[PDB]
Amino acid sequence: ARYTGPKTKIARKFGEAIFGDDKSFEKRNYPPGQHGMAKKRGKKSEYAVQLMEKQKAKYSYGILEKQFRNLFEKASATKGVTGEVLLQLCEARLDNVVFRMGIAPSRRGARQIVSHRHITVNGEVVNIPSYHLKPGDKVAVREKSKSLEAIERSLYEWITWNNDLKEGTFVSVPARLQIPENIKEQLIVELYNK
Amino acid sequence: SVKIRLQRHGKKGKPFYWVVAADARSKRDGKYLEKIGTYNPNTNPATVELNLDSIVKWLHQGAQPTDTARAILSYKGALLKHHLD
Amino acid sequence: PTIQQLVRTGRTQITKKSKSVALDSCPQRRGVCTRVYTTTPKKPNSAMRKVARVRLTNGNEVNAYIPGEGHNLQEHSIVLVRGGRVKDLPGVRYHIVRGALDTSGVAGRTQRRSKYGAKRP
Amino acid sequence: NHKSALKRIRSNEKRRVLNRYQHKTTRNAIKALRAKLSTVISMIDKLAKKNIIHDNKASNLKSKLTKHVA
RNA sequence: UACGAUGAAGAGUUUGAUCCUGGCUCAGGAUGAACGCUAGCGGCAGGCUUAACACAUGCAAGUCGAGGGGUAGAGACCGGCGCACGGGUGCGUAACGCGUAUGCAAUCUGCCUUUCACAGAGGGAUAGCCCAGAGAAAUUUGGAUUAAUACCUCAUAGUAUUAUAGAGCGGCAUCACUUUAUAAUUAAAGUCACAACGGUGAAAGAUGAGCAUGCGUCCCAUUAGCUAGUUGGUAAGGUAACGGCUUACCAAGGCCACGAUGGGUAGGGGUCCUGAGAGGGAGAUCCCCCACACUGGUACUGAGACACGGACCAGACUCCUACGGGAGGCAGCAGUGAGGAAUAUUGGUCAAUGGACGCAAGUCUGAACCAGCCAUGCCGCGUGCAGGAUGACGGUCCGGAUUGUAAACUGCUUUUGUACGAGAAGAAACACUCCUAUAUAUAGGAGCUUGACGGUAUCGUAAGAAUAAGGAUCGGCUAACUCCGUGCCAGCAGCCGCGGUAAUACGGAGGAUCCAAGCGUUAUCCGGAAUCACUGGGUUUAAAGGGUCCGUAGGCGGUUUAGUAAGUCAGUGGUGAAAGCCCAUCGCUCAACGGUGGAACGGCCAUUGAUACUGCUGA
Repeated sequence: ARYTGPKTKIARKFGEAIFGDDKSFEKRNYPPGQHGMAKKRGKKSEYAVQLMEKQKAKYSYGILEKQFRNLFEKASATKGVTGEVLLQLCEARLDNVVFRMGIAPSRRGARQIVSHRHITVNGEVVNIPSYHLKPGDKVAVREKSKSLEAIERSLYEWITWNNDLKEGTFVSVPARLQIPENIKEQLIVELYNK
Repeated sequence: SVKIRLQRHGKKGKPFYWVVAADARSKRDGKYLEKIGTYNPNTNPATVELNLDSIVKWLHQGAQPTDTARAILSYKGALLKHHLD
Repeated sequence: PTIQQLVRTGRTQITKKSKSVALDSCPQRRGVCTRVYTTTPKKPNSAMRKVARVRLTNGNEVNAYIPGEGHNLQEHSIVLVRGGRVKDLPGVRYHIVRGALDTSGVAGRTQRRSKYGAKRP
Repeated sequence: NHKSALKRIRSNEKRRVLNRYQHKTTRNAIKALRAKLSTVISMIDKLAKKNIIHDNKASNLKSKLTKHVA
């Protein structure tokens, strides 16, 4: 399933615009609710800190707790940095790459364009948002819905995107020092090892 | 009579057979003697992985192939090689 | 202690006696009630808790506690015991599922509807 | 019962009468024989041929017979 | 400043307050799960854990006319093969039953493969049919009788068997393999002609089936003696085969504290869950071994059974009866009654694979492949995406804040749902007519060929955000707070514990948190529990030194030196099935799933080395 709800609320309950720094991030930036607008609780537990740091990443991309735990224990099979490979495989998702390529300016629109047979991956059309893009994939756009109204309206360090043929040539898997995200993976690892 | 037959081991809808020599009094996909080859009729060429080093050995020891077994061992060899005395 | 003593007689592992024993290790058990009455807690609580003497299908006489408010529970009714003791009534070590075969649910309940067997309004 | 089931109870009787005949005919001889020794060996070998007496056991009997007649 | 190892969290609660020991509970994972609330699909997997309780009805093992007489117009019978496979259950069994490693010089082996020697003459019967019956039926009794690849005589045949007599080789004791004479004894089958299929004997191989052995095989010592064919031997009967397996005789032996015997429970393993690991808990589904077929016993046929859908006898149930007598066994598939908290269609097809029969065509196959039901579990998707003001309405404060870009409204997409049009793979073959070579063995190519699923998967076309979100929690543990009503009442509760009239703990409303087609409770397990501690605890005062010595079995061993190499270490060969977990890589649009490879299987047997440490022998 998906969230399918207010995104400004999710941005306010975390204090960080993860769906685009735009309207409503200011103008009562404090968390929502009749008791969040007032002086919140001062003492915040480390469990609350770790849980919210996990939920920030779980909400930014649109992953459920089940799939997030599956991906975490999948990435934990790598002998390297567990949080690093976790974030790498979370960024390697198809909808995330489509969102980073400029199309679908939000991930909520990425996981509505990728789930409509509007985008192709290495030839055959792949309409699975959770598709794991391995380094060295070729993402194109279906010629039927190539000249749409929203695609051209909406149109990184590792994505080589070409606007003439809707290219993007996903290669050179990025690292934590390159992926811009305000999340701490060590806290997520400690929470899942709790 | 030890026979050379096929064991189904694929998934529902897409079969995948093991060409294996086994006794006739055993279940289809259960006990066997020695795996010989492999048959995949999921592509147009109908891929096979026959082992002519043991196929002719079992045929000399007294194996008895079935219709599909002797049709797979036909266009992969070891039959025109088992005939040569 | 000594390795020779351990080789002779090793460490004795206990069996970890269970909690709910008179239900034959089943999640729920059907039963028929014989006496529905009210009892008092120990201390310092003060109430009138509703309990029923239930005879399970395996020939076991237990005391079950009726949760919530509103029920029929006549002198003979088919109930479904599930388990879970209470720290107020000495002897009552089981609970009755609300919403079972013959027992009633609850009316006017809107918060905890999965429990107490209440339909969605 | 089956059609094949109501054929073995009928054929095995015709087999068993002959088997019992040929078995007792030589059992009485090997009993009241303990020289006409070269007359029960033929019957023992015929039983072994008919698979009644298991040529292994038949040879056991043949060896045990001509060992005390000496 | 390298190597490998990707791995280890706590909290509440005894007291006015502190520390320590110590018990209880919670935070996590999992399931043949059940119950309550809720509910849109697809792929795959699973589905009587209880009464091995009783079964109505349908199907589940038949085939060969190229063995025979061949009848009506096929059926039935003799004969060959199969029915000992496949399928189901876990009653019983504490044991060579099972796992593991070997041995058989104490073994057998239909069908299958490869060689050698042959398939010569004869005869009497009897099925089926005919003539009469005795019986309600089941079923059965007389007469004469025609065939066989049915049966039975003689001759023939050995690297066949037995006995006597010579030998060689070779041991691991009993003795083993081969060869030579002599004597005795044991076979056949033909389908009118060809093709094609057959038959007998001997040897070898493969496969299958047995016996024995070393090791590991639950609890109770509030079970200390057990065994009388029992222990060993001498001769017979035997079984495929050694053997007290059985009998006759002689002796009194054999097991037992390193647990006999007795009682309770239980099919065993590969494996599944959990755990950092060592360990702990179970033995569904997949595979291997064992036991059973209403409860018990016995034997025949057969290579193979003491036989699920074969026979006989006895017992308890159900049915028929003319009262004399008879027929039965869903622990096979689908189903019924009962029991239970709880587990499904009286479905389709042999189209693929396997099995039986047949030269083949072909027949049967509730094995098997599909389909229906159950959110039971795993995986994936959706219930829209962008812009848009602080709008009504609610809860709250004394006009403000809250739900809130949330809404109304403005543009876009149909994944999914409906309608229409196209549309698969799973199918490789078998059998018959054509030329080639060699030899009756193999090989190529041709088309009318061969789909239950199924017009199923999949693709395209046209309206339309339309066809789709709920459950738990909010005092601490633990993520989330305000008001109204009740006033120790109603009630809540995993622990501390809350409610006696200003309840963040009860019921309702608003808001908030988590999960999500699922959410909670219960029941059974592992972790936390270092809370049975080898890893990894203690005994002055928290539970814990025997009242004290002697001493049996047992446990431990001062220094040096010589020998062996039992423990220990290293190498090699065999094995440690497949499946399953992990790693890597490919195909289902990803995943689940499937294919391939490696690692692992910590173990065991044989052999070759090292001798530092332990054991043995000597000084």
